[PDB]
Amino acid sequence: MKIRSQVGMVLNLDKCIGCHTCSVTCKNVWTSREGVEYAWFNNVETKPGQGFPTDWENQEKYKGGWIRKINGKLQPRMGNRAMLLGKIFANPHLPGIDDYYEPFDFDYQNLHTAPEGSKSQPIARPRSLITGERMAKIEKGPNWEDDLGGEFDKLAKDKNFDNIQKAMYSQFENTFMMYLPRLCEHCLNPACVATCPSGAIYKREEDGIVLIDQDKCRGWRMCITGCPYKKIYFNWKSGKSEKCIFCYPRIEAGQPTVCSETCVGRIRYLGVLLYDADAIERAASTENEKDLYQRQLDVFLDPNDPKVIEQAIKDGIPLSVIEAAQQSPVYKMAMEWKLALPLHPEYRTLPMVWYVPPLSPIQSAADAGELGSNGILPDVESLRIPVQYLANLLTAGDTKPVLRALKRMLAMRHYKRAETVDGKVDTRALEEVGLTEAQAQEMYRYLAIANYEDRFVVPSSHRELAREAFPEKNGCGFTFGDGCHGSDTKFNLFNSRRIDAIDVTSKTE
Amino acid sequence: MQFLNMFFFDIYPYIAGAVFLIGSWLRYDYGQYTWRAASSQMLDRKGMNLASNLFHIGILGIFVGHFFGMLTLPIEVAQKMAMFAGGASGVLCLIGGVLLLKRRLFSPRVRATTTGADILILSLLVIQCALGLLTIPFSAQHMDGSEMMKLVGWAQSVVTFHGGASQHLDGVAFIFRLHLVLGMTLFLLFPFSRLIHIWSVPVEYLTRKYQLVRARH
Amino acid sequence: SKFLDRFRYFKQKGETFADGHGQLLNTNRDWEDGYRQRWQHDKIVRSTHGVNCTGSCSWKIYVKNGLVTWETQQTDYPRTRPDLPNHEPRGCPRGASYSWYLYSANRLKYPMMRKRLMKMWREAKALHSDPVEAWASIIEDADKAKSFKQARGRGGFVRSSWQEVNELIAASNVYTIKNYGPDRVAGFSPIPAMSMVSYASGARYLSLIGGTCLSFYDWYCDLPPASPQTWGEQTDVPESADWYNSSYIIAWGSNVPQTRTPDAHFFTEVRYKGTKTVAVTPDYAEIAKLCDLWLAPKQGTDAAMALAMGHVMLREFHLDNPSQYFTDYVRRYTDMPMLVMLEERDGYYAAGRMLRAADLVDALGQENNPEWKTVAFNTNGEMVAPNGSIGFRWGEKGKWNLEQRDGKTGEETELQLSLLGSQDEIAEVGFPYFGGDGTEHFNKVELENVLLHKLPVKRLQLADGSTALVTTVYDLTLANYGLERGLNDVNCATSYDDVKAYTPAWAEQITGVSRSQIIRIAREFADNADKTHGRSMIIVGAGLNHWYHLDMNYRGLINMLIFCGCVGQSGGGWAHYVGQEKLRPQTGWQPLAFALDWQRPARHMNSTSYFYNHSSQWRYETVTAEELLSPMADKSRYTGHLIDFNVRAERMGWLPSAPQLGTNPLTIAGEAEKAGMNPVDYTVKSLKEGSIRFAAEQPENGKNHPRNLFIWRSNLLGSSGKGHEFMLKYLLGTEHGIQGKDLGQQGGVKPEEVDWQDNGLEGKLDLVVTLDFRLSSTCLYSDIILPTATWYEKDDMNTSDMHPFIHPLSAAVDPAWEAKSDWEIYKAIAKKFSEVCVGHLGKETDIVTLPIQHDSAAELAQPLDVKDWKKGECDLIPGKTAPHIMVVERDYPATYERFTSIGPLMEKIGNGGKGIAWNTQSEMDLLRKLNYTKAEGPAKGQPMLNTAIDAAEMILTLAPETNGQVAVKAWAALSEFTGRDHTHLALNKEDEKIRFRDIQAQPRKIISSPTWSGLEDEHVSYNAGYTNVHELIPWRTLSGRQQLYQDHQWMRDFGESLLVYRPPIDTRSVKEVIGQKSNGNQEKALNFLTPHQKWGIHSTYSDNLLMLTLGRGGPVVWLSEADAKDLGIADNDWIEVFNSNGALTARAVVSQRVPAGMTMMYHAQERIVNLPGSEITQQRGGIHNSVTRITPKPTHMIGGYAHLAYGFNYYGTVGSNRDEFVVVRKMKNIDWLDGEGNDQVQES
Ligand SMILES: Nc1nc2c(c(=O)[nH]1)N[C@@H](/C(S)=C(/S)[C@H](O)COP(=O)(O)OP(=O)(O)OC[C@H]1O[C@@H](n3cnc4c(=O)[nH]c(N)nc43)[C@H](O)[C@@H]1O)C=N2
Ligand code: SF4
Ligand code: SF4
Ligand code: SF4
Ligand code: F3S
Repeated sequence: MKIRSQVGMVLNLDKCIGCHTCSVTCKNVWTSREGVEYAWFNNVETKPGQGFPTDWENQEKYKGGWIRKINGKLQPRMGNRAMLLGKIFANPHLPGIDDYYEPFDFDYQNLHTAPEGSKSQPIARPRSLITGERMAKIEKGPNWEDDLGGEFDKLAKDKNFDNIQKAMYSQFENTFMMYLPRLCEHCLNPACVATCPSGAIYKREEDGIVLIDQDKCRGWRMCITGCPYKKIYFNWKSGKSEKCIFCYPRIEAGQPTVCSETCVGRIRYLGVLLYDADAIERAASTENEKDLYQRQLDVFLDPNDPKVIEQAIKDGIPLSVIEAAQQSPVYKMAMEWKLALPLHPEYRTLPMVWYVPPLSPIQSAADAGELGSNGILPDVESLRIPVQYLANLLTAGDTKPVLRALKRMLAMRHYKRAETVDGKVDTRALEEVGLTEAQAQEMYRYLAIANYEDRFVVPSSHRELAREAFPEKNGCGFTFGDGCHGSDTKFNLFNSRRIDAIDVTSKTE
Repeated sequence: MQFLNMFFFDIYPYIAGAVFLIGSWLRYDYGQYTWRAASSQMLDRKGMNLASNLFHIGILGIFVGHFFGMLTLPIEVAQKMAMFAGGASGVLCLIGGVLLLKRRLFSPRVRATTTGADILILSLLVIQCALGLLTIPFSAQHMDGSEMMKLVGWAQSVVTFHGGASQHLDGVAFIFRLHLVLGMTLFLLFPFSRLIHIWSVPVEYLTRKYQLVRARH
Repeated sequence: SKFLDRFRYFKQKGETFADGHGQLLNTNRDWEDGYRQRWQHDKIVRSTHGVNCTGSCSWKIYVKNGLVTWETQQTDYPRTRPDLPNHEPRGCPRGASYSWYLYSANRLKYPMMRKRLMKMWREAKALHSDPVEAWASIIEDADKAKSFKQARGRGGFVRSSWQEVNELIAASNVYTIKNYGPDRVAGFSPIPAMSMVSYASGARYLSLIGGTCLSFYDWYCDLPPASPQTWGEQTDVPESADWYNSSYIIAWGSNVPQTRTPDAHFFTEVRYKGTKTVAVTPDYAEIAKLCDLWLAPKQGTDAAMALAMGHVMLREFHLDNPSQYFTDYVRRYTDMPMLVMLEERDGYYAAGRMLRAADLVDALGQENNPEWKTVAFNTNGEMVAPNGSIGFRWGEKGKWNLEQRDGKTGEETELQLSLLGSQDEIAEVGFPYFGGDGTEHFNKVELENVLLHKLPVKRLQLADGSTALVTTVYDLTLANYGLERGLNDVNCATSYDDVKAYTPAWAEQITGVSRSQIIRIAREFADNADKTHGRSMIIVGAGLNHWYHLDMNYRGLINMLIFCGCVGQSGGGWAHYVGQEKLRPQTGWQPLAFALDWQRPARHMNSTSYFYNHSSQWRYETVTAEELLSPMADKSRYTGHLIDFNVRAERMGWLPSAPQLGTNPLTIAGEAEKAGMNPVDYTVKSLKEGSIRFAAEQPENGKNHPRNLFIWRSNLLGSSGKGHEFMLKYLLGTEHGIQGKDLGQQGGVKPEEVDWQDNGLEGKLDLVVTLDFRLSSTCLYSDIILPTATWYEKDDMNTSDMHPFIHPLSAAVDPAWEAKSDWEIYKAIAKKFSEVCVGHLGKETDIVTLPIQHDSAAELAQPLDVKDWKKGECDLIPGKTAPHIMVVERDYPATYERFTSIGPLMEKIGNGGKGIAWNTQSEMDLLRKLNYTKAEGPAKGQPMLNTAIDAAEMILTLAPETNGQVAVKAWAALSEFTGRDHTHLALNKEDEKIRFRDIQAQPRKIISSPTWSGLEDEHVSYNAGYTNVHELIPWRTLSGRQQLYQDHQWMRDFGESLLVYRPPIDTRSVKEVIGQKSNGNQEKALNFLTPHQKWGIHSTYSDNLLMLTLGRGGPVVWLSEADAKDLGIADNDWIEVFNSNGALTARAVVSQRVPAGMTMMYHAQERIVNLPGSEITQQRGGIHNSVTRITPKPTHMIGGYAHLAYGFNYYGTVGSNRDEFVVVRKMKNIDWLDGEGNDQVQES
């Protein structure tokens, strides 16, 4: 038993309006540099579709994630340690730039400088940001399949259509589409960390954010394959890999990530989850992949349990973090209401960015239909998005937890309608899904009203602990180049000293 | 000629070695962000699997041979091993190297994003490997290992700081002198090129626990 | 030392965890500072976006290294009630990418001028020391003029300087005003709500000098004419937070997630409160993803579905089981109980004009405006003129209200709805039916052109001695819907399955929507409204409003809401969202923008008629008024080209004109004095004799076209300009891609009111000046481009219909390079003009025509029919049967001193709008203290308008929405008319005064104002019509109620007195060109829809690399999989779309979600990025508007008639466009026309 904490995230897909604002703000802040212009730490994909990079969910092709061997031990799908090193001269599974898209820009200046007497109206043609050459045509982009852009036969190659008789969905009346925004999952059992030969990737003890050390990374580019969500992007210019950093500079002081605070649909929740790090391997190596979801919930701890609170304190978790964990919207959605589910738990990484599945308009039928258990509102069985598709995406193919999540959302709607339209108490749908009125009212407070203080409950990462905040507050940021940052030993060849440190030792003890 | 002889084989080796070492340390301490393999694979995957593996498997074969051959079974038996096993490795190395160079110069995305140092260092490695293979027919003229004894004597004098190293080379074929000079030049240029990736061969990975977590620091 | 740290290898190992699966390390983490230092920044500044999206979102602009680096949304809006979600963060993907523009490769940094014009300008100045005379020497020379007009859109821009362009512009302006007239100078700028002062800058300069200010709401087709028709209101709608108070919402032709992005959460969140939602779109749009049910009617046929739903609603909730709530509501708030007079036809009757008090013997005791007061029967069979009709608004006071009272006795009365059960007899009235008409692309249902229905009537003895039959609007309505009432009407339905004029079975055939869905939803929607007293809402957009018959689409939805008592109740009603039309502090901004503080009136013009005329699109008209008439109208009384109807509307004072008269209006006063009469009489005499003519009669004579055009905050030639190729040919004088022949080449019938010439005048504009921060398609075709400050580099204010907050644009840093704000650009032009005009223009006297204005006493113009003075049917009476003729004094040398000061009319006359006025002295007193005052000169002592902030403070201090003091004075003025106290609506906020610096600190909620009809309150959300329903203030219509019956002569004769189904029109743009220029690939005709795009707001951001990267990299068109396969088109193939109007090139997006038969090219991808040459025109490919053309509708030209009277952006012809069809085909040769030798050929 070793308790650690992390700010987890829940995305309510039912409220996602597929606008990509989250993607644009992340890009402007973190990846507008040459080398990562093609990298979208947060990207939104329309489903059905193959996504970015193309077919990233196809692990037989990309080799991401973990496998559980016959002896019960975990091994990265890319190979054990020696197998991985043996692939280092040329990663045979590596995604190529064309699997993302060839980044482009346009010759806007031609509009300004076109010469007098041009025979035709001037225009801005595309140019590659990789070669600087004219591109005859743009053939791909990071969001090429947006809103079912492409023939159904091509979009339906989507890995999540596995085991589904998909022909009926090619009919106009049965059309459906949904949005899947995604970023790094900052996993408890990250495959990237395990697949980096230099050990440059690590999970931060205090807040669970997973980072690629830009000093220590040697550019072995094996981690990109290891990550089954394909959320690590090679910076083709620096020769090192980069990934979503969970906006740690903001999280550290208790602010939401940029994509969370800028989410227009108000679908992202941030909250602490306390977990038992000693149980991670046992949970990720459970024999049946349909048990990974529950095995992960079992690694999450109850923050209001005094046994957990005392252990957390013993293990160094700050008081304000335990307190935040006690009012965590993420804990409520994942553990109490069972509305949030992991993204592809079968990869065995114990992901920490979860999702509430979306509702959808009712399916096509012979007539206008009849009142169901929910009156004029939908019954879960009538929703048009096939539940098996959502289960392939979130629960390793088990439709049971997906149906429970959708049914509970619909039950909340039925209960609230009785209250606000009929002025009556009707808990029939709630009873059917095992929810109490108090739970439905709380769900409603967080999902519907969703006040800012309820969507984001991020505590400080407490940068003062086990460190020296005082000299740092006084001298951080004067980037003159003291050449002493980044090492614990004081000796340095340039005979310099750290600008933000105290070199004259007190002699009075 | 005697002046150039002492310069290249008695002086230059220590200049190259000093630069190699202090340059590596200085770049490690002040240039971590520049310390990377600089993969170009994602920009053009075509032919990389074959080329990079031939090149690296070949050059590591040569490395093992050169390492033990010059720093440590009769010498003439050692020489046969070097000509046959080293020669085979050198052929693999040279084919991979040439394919990599063709790619770096003519594959548009790789050429557009290359640094001049990448073209220079690989060109010198291809030339050095070819010079290496070219010494084989000269070694064949002395199967008793006499030329190898000279080269090994020189190398050993150099690494133990015994003056007069160039004397061991008396009468060795010119081809060997060129190979030796380009080889040392590679060490001189090493810290200012991508070759620093060699220092970082990920040996520790084989025994490392999978999950890494860093404490507050 | 990092190298030495490696030796601490072992020591840095902490405990293992998870049984050896993990290792905790105690190693250095200082490298993490690398991303921390990127996030750190210098400061954040609050700003917003002056783009037409309706978002009005406040953002944090981050400055780092002294440069703008990125933005994230502010989240500090005043919170809404605890039971409502709050607004934060708002935002959208387009807005998140704005920072890209500041230093990007498409930024305009310096003033630019077309090389040929610069060369000639400098040569002219060397021969003419006066710049006016230099301009004259160029423009009066046909070869010189043509040399720079033909260079438009053809490269050659060269860097100039502010001093040079300002002199040329000023010189051209003076020359034009002096030789042709002030109204030959015009400016196009839209939507002032997105950046109030920025719009005001050019409008104020133009208004001072007499130039025409072009409208935009009607031009963009965002104005739903059905709103002025039904309510006498331009547009007033519930705020988005009010959607949260609704328990049943239908999103109809409104793509909420995509086009109302920052507000969409109210829609997704209200579903959790139990609200049911329904999406009605022909394609599987983003909006469907959010709803409970997706209905997919054939595009353009929505009114059919709406009629059938209303039929079910009437049948079940009004007839069979009357709803107490609904019945009382329509009795008190609609014109249903109003009496309509029947006209005798051959064997049957036709519904005529509404009965007026003046029609009865004793005029029902009405001595004031008896002919403008409607009549009904009370429940005791007695005739009465109820309070609230338009006649009670003017000439008297205290009775213009919705109290159910007798307008004569002042006693309480109860109006009777139906005459059934008290009729003197049953009469047969014919109703027009157009459901059997239409093109081959839509299903039709054959019945009869005229449907006879049995109506209960009563015979009345009129005042002129004659007798007449009357029925109520209510009875007429039930018949029009086909509701059997026991009279055994063969054209009424026996059931919903009966294919009759307007049943669920009938609509299923027209729309393809299953009748059981039509019935189930109509019933649920009405049942919800009954149980909640009106909390059913319909969110509607351009999906329905951009069709030629947009009024039928809208009245169908509007009737549904009225029948269920939803308008005026929080949580219910008509929620129309298109552009950002709601500039909240309206009366504070109008005087600033149109210089009403100095001179009245300004010269407003309705743009659709203006471009139809000057870009000569009327010369290619294919639609005839004849084919739009009711089958019961006298065809011979409506002959002529559609433009003839416009000319007639203009001379009758119904619509504005521009240019106005065929002679320089600055010269009329001089001629009037030499003839011994005052200017007004001289003008009226000259008009009668034809010595002075309306310029519209001869648009091509060389003196009646606009010559100088300012374009700012607009991409008219790349976005909104319907008929793009006509604008290029006729306005610009450049090459164009028009494919068809004009009326003359086809030997067609020439107009009867407008001169005709075989070779139309081309290159009309002598100077096109565009202000922008990016080189847009419009800039590419201009003569002079002026670099303007971006929204992150200037101060201004912004409001929207979506929420009640006013907040600012602020300068995060001074404008980059040589850019200047719009306010400073026009200030400098006004300054140069003032000096350049000396000796050319002085204190002048201008004769200005002004149409009869809605919300003025004059709206009571032609009460019973239409009389044309030019036909001798009546006298030419300015302000009643013709436009007002006004005298305006202009002090041209003082233009700048006036521009920069708040004028004396606010103090001398006062301020006001929407029919009320008030004293604003105390506000002017405050303004002298806030802005300081002029020390000397023409405006000595007046408050200053030097900076944009001074201008913003003027707006804030004068408006009732932002100054509690003015709000109470405004409500007091209204109270005089209604006889009811309304001041209680603003008394609790009387001390409130919104200041510019306070809104920079936190956006502020505005104050309840009589300018609007909803309330800004802490217990009820803002809902349009709320004050009409709850304060009993009448709607500004003929009857004072929501008007279901349109009795104006033209409405009756064009078949729209009542809502009726009308099929998409045939534009006839394809059959004449399809197959005429084959490239060997198959061609096919498809419906061309242009809904608004996801990767730009109109064309703004279309060139933005972030949006181009998340989109498809440039102009694309969506096609169904079936149509693309039929045409041999694969996803991303280059395709060409064309018709008689022009051609465009783009790449295909092939998708299952687009239904066969339609194509969607999302709204504006413009003409500057990634477009190859056209195989049709051999020119650069065109844009979506290269395939459209303006076609006006006569019913939108109606004026001088209460609710149908003019107002800037309130009424006028609209730029509808969805009925358009185009030919589509895969391209073969892909030639870029740039000399790069990098062209392609698509095979097969
Ligand atoms: N991102 C973004 N947001 C903006 C704008 C923009 O350019 N981009 N512009 C503003 C402005 S100025 C306007 S006028 C509106 O956005 C227009 O959007 P709206 O959703 O009302 O119209 P639209 O014409 O797009 O049509 C909406 C959808 O209706 C469907 N549709 C199209 N035709 C029909 C029809 O005939 N009947 C019915 N029932 N539906 C039809 C279709 O799904 C379309 O997307 C608004 N915000
Ligand atoms: S958490 Fe921060 S770094 Fe990660 S995707 Fe969101 S914005 Fe980007
Ligand atoms: S901003 Fe929010 S609502 Fe919009 S796509 Fe991103 S996650 Fe979905
Ligand atoms: S463009 Fe409009 S909707 Fe988008 S963020 Fe800016 S103001 Fe809001
Ligand atoms: S494998 Fe490791 S060395 Fe860098 S490129 Fe990936 S983090």
